[PDB]
Amino acid sequence: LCNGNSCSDFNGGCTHECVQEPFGAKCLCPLGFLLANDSKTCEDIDECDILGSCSQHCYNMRGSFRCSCDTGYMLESDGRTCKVTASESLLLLVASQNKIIADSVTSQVHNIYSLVENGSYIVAVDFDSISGRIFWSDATQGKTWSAFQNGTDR
Ligand SMILES: *[C@@H]1O[C@H](CO)[C@@H](O)[C@H](O)[C@H]1NC(C)=O
Repeated sequence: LCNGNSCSDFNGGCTHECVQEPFGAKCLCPLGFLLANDSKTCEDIDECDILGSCSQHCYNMRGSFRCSCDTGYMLESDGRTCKVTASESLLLLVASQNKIIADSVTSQVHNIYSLVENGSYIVAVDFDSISGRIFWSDATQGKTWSAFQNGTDR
């Protein structure tokens, strides 16, 4: 009808299998392929270009996309997500007006405990992986305090 029906006429000059539609040359494209302006020739979709394709390094492929992970990260079953190889929980330390508030949600516990409470006004927080220590700074005290993750050796 509308189109020249070239799909039926001659594969309709469609890169992918032509799909003769009553209007004419419709053609098609497999997953991960997009029709061009002629809507007959298929292109390659760069899934890596799309944000959130995978948690880590991405490799565009024909109609699909390969992804990698960090040495400390494990690729999930879906192949589009990386998860930490180490089983240790994440200690989401958050400073407070006079204390340090840390959350351990391992095994959906939501362990919210105040690691340090004898503080004037703590602003910055950081940790050392090698020594397993926690560094934080107090504005009013004007000092940089250090302690272990067990809240000791302050
Ligand atoms: C805290 O952890 C460190 C590293 O394991 C250890 O050396 C230190 O003795 C611990 N302190 C307490 C009292 O938990």
